[PDB]
Amino acid sequence: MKTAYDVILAPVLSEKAYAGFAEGKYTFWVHPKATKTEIKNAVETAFKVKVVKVNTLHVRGKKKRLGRYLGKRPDRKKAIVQVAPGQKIEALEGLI
Repeated sequence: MKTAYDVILAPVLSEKAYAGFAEGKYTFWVHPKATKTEIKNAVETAFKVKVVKVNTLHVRGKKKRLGRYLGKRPDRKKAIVQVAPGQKIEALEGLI
């Protein structure tokens, strides 16, 4: 199932995200490969919503290092999915 699997795994709840969801945009944690359009299908299968715009960017651990060698900027990607008007993914809306 190439849905929320490899592509968009779990949602990210944060000020820049919660106050962002405000418009319907949803940032997600996803593998460094889920083609932009692929992310559209990942949430469309689980969130069963309508993706009207998906913007993803590479995300690295906060200090991308944590003390001495103990992680180092890994390879993580974030995905912001927006849905048309009238829609609203409840996966992050009730995740507060």
